[PDB]
This record gives sequence, structure tokens and C-alpha cells, in this order.
Amino acid sequence: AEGVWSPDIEQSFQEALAIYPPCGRRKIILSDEGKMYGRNELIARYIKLRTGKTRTRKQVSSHIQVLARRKSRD
Amino acid sequence: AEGVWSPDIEQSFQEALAIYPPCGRRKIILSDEGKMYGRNELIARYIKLRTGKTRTRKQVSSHIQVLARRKSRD
Amino acid sequence: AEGVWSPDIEQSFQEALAIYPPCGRRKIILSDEGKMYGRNELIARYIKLRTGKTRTRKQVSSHIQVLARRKSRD
DNA sequence: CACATTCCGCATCGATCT
DNA sequence: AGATCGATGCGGAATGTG
DNA sequence: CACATTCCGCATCGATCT
DNA sequence: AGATCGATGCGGAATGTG
DNA sequence: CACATTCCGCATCGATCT
DNA sequence: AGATCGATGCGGAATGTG
Repeated sequence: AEGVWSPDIEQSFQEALAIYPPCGRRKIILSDEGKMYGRNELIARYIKLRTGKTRTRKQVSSHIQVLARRKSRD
Repeated sequence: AEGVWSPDIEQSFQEALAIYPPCGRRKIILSDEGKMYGRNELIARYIKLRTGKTRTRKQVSSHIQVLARRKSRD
Repeated sequence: AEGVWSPDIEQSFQEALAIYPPCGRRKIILSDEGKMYGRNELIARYIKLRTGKTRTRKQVSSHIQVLARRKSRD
């Protein structure tokens, strides 16, 4: 009941969320050359480049799904 | 003569401005699938995801045009 | 031995670094219309839109190459 | 519940084939 | 060499599970 | 003036047509 | 089924307007 | 060393040419 | 008018250089 898992990462995550395609969007353009990334895969790499923590694109696949279940409570 | 319309939104707006294609640019790639957005439409959605306020892509079409008329004063 | 060259710019630069394609990436899509930009060229324009300083895409070509030589020390 | 972990269309992408 | 078709890999939905 | 609101090329995109 | 042509929708310029 | 400055494939892009 | 081929211009590697 304390410091296992972060709330500065939550701000970083939310920065990313906002940066990219806010309430969507662009789908999956890994269609150019020989390494291009997906939406969640970016946000992940953003958080590793803004804290250091490794938080994966499936740790993200999860969280998000979380946050829409919250905006189902009305 | 006080709190009608914001200057934290001005910073958010300017963040967006800088994020996207600084002094331009990329035009209008809503050309992929079945919902992709235009430059100003992004920045708008950025500000709603960073304050909460609804500020539209025409509220932006306006402001900007403002800010180049200022950089006409020399 | 003081204020020649900046460490707030270093944070701005690192913001950009993180924004765009974190540890890469997207190559060089200046392939749309009649003015679209390269990775470093963006980050540069980000820093001029976030401080004011002109720092060029070759001032960047340099720095970076710096920062991987550091992550060669192990 | 806050989580991780199978699913499900997709959409490319390297190898047979008129 | 150009269409054809199994890789493989993503995001997001649907599920485990502690 | 700081604003909102028509314009203007564009550039896709769903429906007739050799 | 593939070119052809009105939708529709954006950003940015040119205008209202309080 | 922290720097700027040639290189090197690339990959578009405006002008000759079946 | 569509392929063909020198522009030109980027990022990143390899070098100057103070």
C-alpha cells in the first residue's frame, strides 16, 4: 500500500496520449522502410525516454482499457 | 475586464504549435482509413486533452491569423 | 567557463527527441506537397519555437553523435 | 477492481507461379 | 518479373487472475 | 482590435459508365 | 470492374462584427 | 573532448524520349 | 504523355579542428 507502480508516469503517459492522435486515431502506419511503430508502441517508448522505466505496449494495451471503463461510469 | 478567455490555454496552444509542424506544414493527410485529422483540428484536440476546454478548429482558424498580423507590425 | 551555449535548450532538445520517433526512426518523409521536413530539421524548428535560438539541423547532426559516443562508454 | 494476457481482424511482407 | 498466400505484428476487445 | 465567420482551392471519396 | 464527377471537409485568406 | 563539417547512400523531383 | 537520369537535400557516418 505505497510506492509499487507510479503517478509521475501517469502524467508522462497522459502527455503522450495527448501528443499523438488525441482520442484515436492514425491506426498503424508501420508502412515506409524497415522499422516504424504503432500508436501504443510510441507512447511506451516516450515514457522510457521521459522517465527511464520500461513499461510495454501491452502494459499500455491494458491501461487505457482501464480508462474507458472509468468513462463508462456515469 | 478579467477572466473571460484563458492564458494557460495560450501556453497549451503554443505547445501544440511547436509539437506539430512548427512554422507550417504537412498540409492535410486525412488519407489512410476512416477518421484522420487536419493540423488545427489536432491542436484543438490537444488543448481539450490538456485543459478540458472545447476550443474549436475555427476558434483556432481565427487565432493564428491574429498572431501573423502581430508579426506584420515591425 | 560559464554561459556560452545552453542547458535549458538541452531539455527542449530532449523533449523533441522524445516527441518524434524516440530511438529512431521514420527516416525522411518529405514526400507529400512542396515543403515537408526531416527528423533533425523538426527538432531544430521545435527548439526555435520553444526558446528562440536558431540551432541548425547540423548543430544537431553533431550533438546526438555526441550522445551515442557517451552510451559507448560502458 | 487494477492489472496481465489471450483473442480478432486487419494489413503488410517475403517466397510460388502464369 | 508480377499476382498469390502464408508468415508476422500491430491495436483493441475479450477474457484470465490475485 | 480580438474575435467569429464566410470564402477559396484544394484533395479525397462514394456513385454512373466504356 | 475502372475512369469520371459531384459530394464533403479541411486549412488559410478574406471578410463580417461588437 | 565538445564541437563543426565533409562524406555516403539514399530518395525524390523537374527535364529528354519510345 | 510516360520511363529515364541528373539535379538537390535529407540523416548519419566519418572525419576535421581548437
